[PDB]
Amino acid sequence: VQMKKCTTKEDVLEAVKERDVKFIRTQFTDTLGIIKSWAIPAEQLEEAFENGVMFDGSSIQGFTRIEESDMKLALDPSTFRILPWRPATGAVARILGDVYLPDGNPFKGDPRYVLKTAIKEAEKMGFSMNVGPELEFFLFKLDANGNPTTELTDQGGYFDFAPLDRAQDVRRDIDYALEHMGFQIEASHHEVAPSQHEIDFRFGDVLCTADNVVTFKYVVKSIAYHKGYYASFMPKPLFGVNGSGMHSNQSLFKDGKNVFYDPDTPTKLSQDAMYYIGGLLKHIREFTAVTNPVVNSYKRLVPGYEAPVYISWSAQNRSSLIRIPATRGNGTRIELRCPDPACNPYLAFALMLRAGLEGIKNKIDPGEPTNVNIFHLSDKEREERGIRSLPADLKEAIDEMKGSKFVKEALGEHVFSHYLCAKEMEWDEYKAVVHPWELSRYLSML
Amino acid sequence: VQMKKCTTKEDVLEAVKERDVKFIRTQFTDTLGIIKSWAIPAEQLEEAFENGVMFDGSSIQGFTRIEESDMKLALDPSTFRILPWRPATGAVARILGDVYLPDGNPFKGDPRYVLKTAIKEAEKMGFSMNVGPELEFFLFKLDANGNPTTELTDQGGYFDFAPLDRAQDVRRDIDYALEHMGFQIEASHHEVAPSQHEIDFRFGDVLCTADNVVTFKYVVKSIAYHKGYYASFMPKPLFGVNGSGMHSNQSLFKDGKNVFYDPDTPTKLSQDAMYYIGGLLKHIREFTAVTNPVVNSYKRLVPGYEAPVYISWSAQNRSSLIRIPATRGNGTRIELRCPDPACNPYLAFALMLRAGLEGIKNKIDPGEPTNVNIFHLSDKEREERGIRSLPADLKEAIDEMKGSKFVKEALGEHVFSHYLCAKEMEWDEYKAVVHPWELSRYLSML
Amino acid sequence: VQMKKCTTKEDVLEAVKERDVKFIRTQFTDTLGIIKSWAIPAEQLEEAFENGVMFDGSSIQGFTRIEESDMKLALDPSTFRILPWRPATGAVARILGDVYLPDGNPFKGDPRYVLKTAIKEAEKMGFSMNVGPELEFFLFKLDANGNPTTELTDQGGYFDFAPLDRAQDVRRDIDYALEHMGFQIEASHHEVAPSQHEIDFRFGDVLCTADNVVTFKYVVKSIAYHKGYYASFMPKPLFGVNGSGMHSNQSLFKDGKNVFYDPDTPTKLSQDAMYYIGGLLKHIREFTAVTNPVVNSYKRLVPGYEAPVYISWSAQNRSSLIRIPATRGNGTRIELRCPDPACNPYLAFALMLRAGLEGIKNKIDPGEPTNVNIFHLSDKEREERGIRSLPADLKEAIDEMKGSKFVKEALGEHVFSHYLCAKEMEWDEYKAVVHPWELSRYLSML
Amino acid sequence: VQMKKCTTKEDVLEAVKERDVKFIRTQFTDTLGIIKSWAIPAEQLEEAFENGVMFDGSSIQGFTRIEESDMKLALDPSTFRILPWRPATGAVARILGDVYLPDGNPFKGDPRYVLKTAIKEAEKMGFSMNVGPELEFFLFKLDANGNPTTELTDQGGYFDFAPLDRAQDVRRDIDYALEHMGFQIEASHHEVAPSQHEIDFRFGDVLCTADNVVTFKYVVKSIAYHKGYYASFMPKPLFGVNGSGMHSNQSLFKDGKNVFYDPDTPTKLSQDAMYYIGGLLKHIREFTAVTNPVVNSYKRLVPGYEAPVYISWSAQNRSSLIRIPATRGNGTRIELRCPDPACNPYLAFALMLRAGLEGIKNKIDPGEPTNVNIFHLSDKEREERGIRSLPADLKEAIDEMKGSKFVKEALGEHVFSHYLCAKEMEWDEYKAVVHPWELSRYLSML
Ligand SMILES: O=C(O)CCC(=O)C(=O)O
Ligand SMILES: O=C(O)CCC(=O)C(=O)O
Ligand SMILES: O=C(O)CCC(=O)C(=O)O
Ligand SMILES: O=C(O)CCC(=O)C(=O)O
Repeated sequence: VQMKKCTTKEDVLEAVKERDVKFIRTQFTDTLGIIKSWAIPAEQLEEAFENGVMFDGSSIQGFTRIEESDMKLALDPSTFRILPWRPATGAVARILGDVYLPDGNPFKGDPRYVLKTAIKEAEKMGFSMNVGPELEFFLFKLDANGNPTTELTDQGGYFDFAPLDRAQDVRRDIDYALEHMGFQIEASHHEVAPSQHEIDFRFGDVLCTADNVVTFKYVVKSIAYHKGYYASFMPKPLFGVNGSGMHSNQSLFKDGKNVFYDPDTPTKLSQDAMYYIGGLLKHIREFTAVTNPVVNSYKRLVPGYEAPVYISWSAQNRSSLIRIPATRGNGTRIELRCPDPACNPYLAFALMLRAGLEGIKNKIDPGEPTNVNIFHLSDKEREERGIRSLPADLKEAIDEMKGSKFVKEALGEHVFSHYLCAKEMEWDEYKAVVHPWELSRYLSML
Repeated sequence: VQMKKCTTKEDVLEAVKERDVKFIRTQFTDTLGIIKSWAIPAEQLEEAFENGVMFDGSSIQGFTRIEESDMKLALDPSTFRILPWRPATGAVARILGDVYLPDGNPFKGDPRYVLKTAIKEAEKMGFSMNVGPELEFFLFKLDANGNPTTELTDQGGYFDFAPLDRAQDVRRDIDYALEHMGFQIEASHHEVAPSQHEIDFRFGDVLCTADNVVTFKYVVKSIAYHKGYYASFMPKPLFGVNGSGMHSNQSLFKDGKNVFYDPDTPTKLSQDAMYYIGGLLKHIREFTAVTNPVVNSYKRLVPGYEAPVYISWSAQNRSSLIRIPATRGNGTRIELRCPDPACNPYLAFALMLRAGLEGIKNKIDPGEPTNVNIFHLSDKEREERGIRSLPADLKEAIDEMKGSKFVKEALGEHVFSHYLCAKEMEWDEYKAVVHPWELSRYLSML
Repeated sequence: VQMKKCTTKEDVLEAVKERDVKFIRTQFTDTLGIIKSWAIPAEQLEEAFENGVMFDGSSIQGFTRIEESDMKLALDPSTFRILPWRPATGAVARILGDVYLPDGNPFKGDPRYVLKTAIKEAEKMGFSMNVGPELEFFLFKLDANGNPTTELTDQGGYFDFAPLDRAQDVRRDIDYALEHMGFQIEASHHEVAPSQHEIDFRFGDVLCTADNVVTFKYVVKSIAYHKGYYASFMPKPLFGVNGSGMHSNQSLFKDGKNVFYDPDTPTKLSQDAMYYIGGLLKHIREFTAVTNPVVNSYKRLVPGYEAPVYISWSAQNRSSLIRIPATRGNGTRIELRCPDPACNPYLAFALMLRAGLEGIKNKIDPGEPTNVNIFHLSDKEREERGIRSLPADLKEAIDEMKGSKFVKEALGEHVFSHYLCAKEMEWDEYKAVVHPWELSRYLSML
Repeated sequence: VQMKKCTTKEDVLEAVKERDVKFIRTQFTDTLGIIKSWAIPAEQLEEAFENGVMFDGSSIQGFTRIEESDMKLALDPSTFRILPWRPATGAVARILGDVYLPDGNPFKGDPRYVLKTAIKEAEKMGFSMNVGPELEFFLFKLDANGNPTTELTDQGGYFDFAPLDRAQDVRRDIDYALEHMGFQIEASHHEVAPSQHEIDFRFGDVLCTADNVVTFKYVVKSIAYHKGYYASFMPKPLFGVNGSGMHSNQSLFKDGKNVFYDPDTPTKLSQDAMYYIGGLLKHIREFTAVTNPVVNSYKRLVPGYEAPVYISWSAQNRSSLIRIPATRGNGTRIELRCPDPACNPYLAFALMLRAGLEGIKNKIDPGEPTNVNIFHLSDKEREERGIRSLPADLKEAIDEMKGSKFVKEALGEHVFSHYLCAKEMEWDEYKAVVHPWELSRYLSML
């Protein structure tokens, strides 16, 4: 909206000049998926495009150590975007960058570098990945200090209207801001859980899509904050209601044609689509710790009637792990329903790409589709069907990822080790906490 | 104290007559270790000694189903005891009983029956078990309604005096009450954690010891309640301070001689003592779910510098799972340090007895003792020494117990299945709870 | 009072029988001077007198490690005393003990053992030390929960009467209790600071005197607690008013004669008295960390007009480190004014004894006495007189103690190392704290 | 911005006339680094440029005595700057000045005079100093009366975005104001600690740089105040989070060439750079009391994992005292990381310049660089490498500065004596305070 997407640094400089841009937010994503930002003046942008932007990486989790901590951000001109919630006079813009070592080599601990490596691996087989993510978030009230709470903003449900849904203005302003940041909005609605909302944007290439995921998260948070609300991408902030997931629709392309499409097959799906699904189902347990990164992710991913915890695929069944929407042609896609919006999109999308590529290369059969309600099935029926489960908690997923040579190869040694160390520290802190539930259950019994 | 221990029902009736006993609390222990009590008049005691006391078992957890729920309690006269905190005029007494089916057979789901079966198994090899348990409990404040809290009664530490320890009167009254119930007090002190106390009573035969454990728990709770306090036997009611365990000292006897003693050996320990330790260490993972029954038990049993989570044995080392106090002769005993006071003493003591008997029968070598501080060791050093760990949470211990044929054989099918079902329901409820820790950690990040 | 002091275990057993003693508090002092107590029944006292009382030493600070943590307390019958604030029916008594290793050897980390070693060293030269300590304490209010505060109980001053001093009843009950515990009270009064009081008891042999110091501290604390007050032995609980010290009057005896007395000298002081003063003045900097153990001790020991921070000796001058009261004959004594009631009396008295013995053995001249008000002197005047200062804070005293071979020899390796480690941890925690004084001084200015 | 930097008094008068400037804030820096300001009308500015501005120096700390207290401020036209937060109509401008005695001689107690003396000393050897300081500050809430607090404005961390960082508007307005006051902003971001922010401006000549440091501090404070916040340059306002330092990047120049650069050397550093580092490392202990002036500075400078307390140098290691950024050519610089923003920039920069000049003149070898994480090293490993430590507290640094003839020569007798006297009074007041930490630690124990 009102600003054509720049491709080169010259277009970025012209846009900075003509849109009265004064501050440039040089941005990158850390290992755990948190956006890292610092502001440089627009006068320094020409020097930043040539020499990079130097920063200390020892204060960034998963990055370099304190002994060798100097790092450089190489700005990507195509990611240049003006923030619409910032003032228009002396405008503020963001540029995403790639993290580099001072010797000119890319930082292998950069998640964007991991996604680029997965993209290069796909291109070596002639494949290009398109990802359409569906992010759910909660809008909660802020307290008197403007700090986040879990207080509900409405008691609405799925597709609710009227004053049952009380965030039409917030979703409207989010949609406007996203269109200003180059998003193509498709739909926006109230989700199943109270105060839960989904805003769908158009799919794109996987690198641009992961950039869009981190951008979408911080844009939604900023717009919610300026209206007096808090936007939460916690997987399960509230008990008893629906959690927030990130349904990941993915499609493969080769020579301009959708790889997953085959008009000759009765199901209109190619053998390569089945191989991609088989690789995803084979490897999903090994990087559930990445697609579902936090302890709360497994408060969302509990067996029940909501969470895609059962490893399976189907066409229309929404109780299966993998869903294949009936769209055919260039729109043929595979939806992974396990991940939540707390995951690092670069690492998660890279790992799904690598799992699908491994399935295609090794010709992994996905098995028979599960067309029944797996939630209504019992453990005996699921055991007879061979329907396995995702890791039940963060420790189990850490253990699954630790022994995975596939995840270690796909992520690189730095990302693998630092991610596992951070998750291990998080679980070790969590596992010692005496929760109020235990006091309510045991104190007056024991 | 003041009442000689009755052995026959005639002695019980004489004591009821001469001590003005009006109410008899017929008591038993349920599957999870909770004392179950109801009061009959002393006039009905003569009929209750011949026909038993009939009760409904469908309202007792782990007991019979609602279709066949009539149950009979067969009173054991040796357990007759007058409660000292109850009024002396129209005195109140308790009798423990064995649960029987209406057809005259013992209820196989009775934990006391399980312990008696373990005792019979030991006697078939000529062994008799003596157990000395060391129970820790917390003394918390009561609220305005007299309900339990976790509010500290003092900030004292181990062996603290003065007003640093603020429960000398409560411990004094508990000691008096326990001596009235036939306990032989050995020591009483403030424990390591704030508001934590240990009262040690003399060892005895394992059946009387388990009776003493349940009696001690409810006596401490009653005495604390009448002084305006709450006695908590929760394994870990507070974070950051010491949890409460139940160190289980056990000794075996045959022909009047301590089996674990051997004056000829350099370490003054018989080969049967080593076999008992080997069986305990081999099987302890399979009934950690019994010795540590609740979710909070594994908030106590965390790797660190306090909890005996590492499967090992030693003589003086208190970082080992099994300790051998230097007492020899008839006082030679083996101390298991994993269990907490929330466990069912009948099932726990029966399982330790059966594990030790399996070790003696199969000549299981316990391996080399670990004389170093295992807490100061790293995971690499513990892996090099082969030092295994106890189950990290209740789910892992449930899984370990489920596949154990030893635990299933020792407990019987009814106790095994009902205990596992109750623990599974407990963990399934716990695992879905969104804790305030997750809100504090993730809400303003995600 | 009413109970003649027992000397043998038979006398103790007779006193237990005839005074209805039911609970025995087996007591000892840890490395930092804190009384450690646990209660055994009086029925176990005969066995405890023969085999000792076993306890875990790993939970006691400065004691053994967790790998070899079994310890035995050898009860001292002469220390047997009935606590008067405890009920008379089912009376409670205390017995102090010596800590022994299980192999029958004394524990070298026991402070009582350190004092006994100092006594043996003095006896090898024919000397016996008598110590008269003068303890000051504060009387503060209890809060609603009965926890310590610093709220003043009165605004009185030195030797104040009327309702200016509001603790005549507390001092009266303390005096009664102390007389019941074998103390010979000499005087009791309100001290200089508000809510500050001094109760003087008769001197005695140094081992009995240190026993009396720890006994006095916990007796005063208990009596204050039962009247709704808190007795604080903090060196400096309040700023701007007088701190609490422990003036240590010491006298040496040989062949029944006071060593420090000489009727032929003009000052009526023997050369051995001057040698003792010289040794004390030479070594006092090396164990100031023992006589003044905590950080708050040096908030008392600040240069000013109250604290004896200047290393000097004199006869009547109370601004000197060492004061010689004009009493002569058998009452000739040397008063060390630096220590506070927070010190371990066993270690402190042992170190003063060893410093004086080193002065006598090495013939150390104490120099000229300082008969002027050293507080009114300037730093230049004190520098010309050669008047050195005590360590300014706990860190400086720790550093002085570290390099002292005299203190290491006098305390033994275990006590030296563990005491220094505890003090180092205490100072390392203290030195990082951002105090509210810094916020008041710097926040609005920097 | 919008006002070209004046060089002569004629340019200042023209700017005053054309910008409607009515009030001139004649400003100077006192001995401890606090800006001292008073307002004269712009009509008096022509007379002030000729005769100076008379003021009373007895009310300024570190300045003249009350007997001879008349002082004159000689205005520096190059420092003329219009304050942007003051009204534009009847504009308010500042002029920095040099403090002079009435006899026309410069006041030797003026810190700006000390820096000018250091500059003259450097120019006598042909050197010119360029300093780039990196200042960290905290943004705290104001109370109801607009007084400073320590209440956090956000819980963000290093390089945080979104509403995690809640001070983008404050940083934006600070950047605008600094650009108005002649600063060239380079970067601005949220720092590691919560509510902590860093704004980087371009380096310059050392005199202009120290002027910029004091200007930056009061500009940040004014802008924060007008938005309802408090800007704190306190070294360690909060415990457990990162403190605020002032990393001092310095470069030397001779004949237009960076002295520290040498293309022939393998490390691209001249021998003079090593000499400068050696002089800095040799003398840093002697003026740590200047670079770290307050008691709180050593609550920041504690051994740990954050503070540069270990005397060492390296290239990329951020655990070293001295860092050498990889920039070469004219950008070669040496970063001293010990100082905090509470220091007097004139005295601090003068002392770093003099230490480096002494290193160059005396050919002081800096030793081997320390390329390992010194924070992860133990005291034994640091002692084997000869890695010394900075003074642990303000008293130790005062004692180090007392015996330094280098600091006395570099600062002059007046500044040296008055600075030491002020620091001595500060420490003497601090050392007597009974802190609440001591009450929490000792009151219930002693
Ligand atoms: O309801 C929404 O999703 C926001 C868009 C909209 O329809 C509106 O502006 O009300
Ligand atoms: O302190 C205790 O353990 C209770 C027994 C006792 O010594 C007392 O009565 O005070
Ligand atoms: O005032 C005192 O020290 C207590 C003793 C006394 O004189 C009294 O009982 O009032
Ligand atoms: O965030 C900042 O450092 C302030 C500058 C900026 O980017 C803005 O105006 O938002």
